[PDB]
Amino acid sequence: VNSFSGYLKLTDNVYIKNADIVEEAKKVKPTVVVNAANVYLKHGGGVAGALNKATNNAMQVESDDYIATNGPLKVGGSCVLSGHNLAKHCLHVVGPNVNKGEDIQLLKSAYENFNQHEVLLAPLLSAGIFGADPIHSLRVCVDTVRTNVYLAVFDKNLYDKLVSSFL
Ligand SMILES: Fc1cccc(CSc2ncnc3[nH]cnc23)c1
Repeated sequence: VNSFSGYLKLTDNVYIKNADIVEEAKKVKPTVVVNAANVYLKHGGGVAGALNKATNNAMQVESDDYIATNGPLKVGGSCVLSGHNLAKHCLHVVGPNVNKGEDIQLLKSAYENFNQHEVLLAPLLSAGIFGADPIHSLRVCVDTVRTNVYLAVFDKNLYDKLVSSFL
């Protein structure tokens, strides 16, 4: 039993809700919140810009030190950093950005990072400003993640389409 509330159950392990991931994180304080990161951990917009803003830029400060030490992530890769005031940990996951020409096949590799964590609050990877089809992202999530994932979908219209079209 966990503290996530109001989710529709899609499969044994995947759940979905129309919610703002920032407000959802502030309420649940999950062990892991997933960020829709880029390889430079530059949290300018989309989910990343919103999560970072909610931390009063502390996420960005921590991220800049991480990059200065370790260099950029790989597309499809991840790193674990602090969750600041939102969660215990933030798993920064880089899905392919279609608006940069990146291989959509890397979306499965990106979701594989979720399997290192028993429970996560997450957005749909590569959706939104990353340019991929969210219906496809949900399919890859369900077919790749085996741990318990609670997906927050900000746009109510998109949420209804994802549910109604789910196989
Ligand atoms: F549109 C809104 C309305 C309320 C709050 C936010 C910030 S969080 C966010 N931003 C972008 N994509 C997302 N997918 C899941 N959560 C998010 C955005």
